[PDB]
Amino acid sequence: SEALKILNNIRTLRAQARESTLETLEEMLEKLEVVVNERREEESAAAAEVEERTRKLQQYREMLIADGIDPNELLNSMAAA
Amino acid sequence: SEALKILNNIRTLRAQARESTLETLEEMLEKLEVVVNERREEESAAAAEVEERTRKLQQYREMLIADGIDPNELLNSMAAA
Repeated sequence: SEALKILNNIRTLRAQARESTLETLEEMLEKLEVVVNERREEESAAAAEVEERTRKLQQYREMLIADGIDPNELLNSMAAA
Repeated sequence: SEALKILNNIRTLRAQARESTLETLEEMLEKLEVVVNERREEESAAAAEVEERTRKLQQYREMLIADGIDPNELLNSMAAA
């Protein structure tokens, strides 16, 4: 990328910044800023969606062994019926 | 059976029955009827304890499904960790 290239670098920015009135920058930040969250969303969203799943395993791992249940055999018991 | 095989037929029972005094008879039913409970328990046992095991394979199918879970993969999941 050619744009992002520069928007990662302060001194380079400050420069290309002098170019435009606050009005722009300020407004156009707001813009960036949302995009960001827009991601911070998907990210934090699929975070729960996942971990949550595997937490179930821990508990099942437990509730199976807690009801004594052996792993292998029993899994099939519910895999064929 | 040589023995019991006959005691299946009232007629015939009624028969080798005339022979003894209810005194005894009375008393030997006592005997038997207990013996049957001797079993009644053992049996009434394993059933419960078996319908018990299988019963959770109800609550689990119902929980897997109820937590939107494909058995297949998820079986192996807890198997490795």
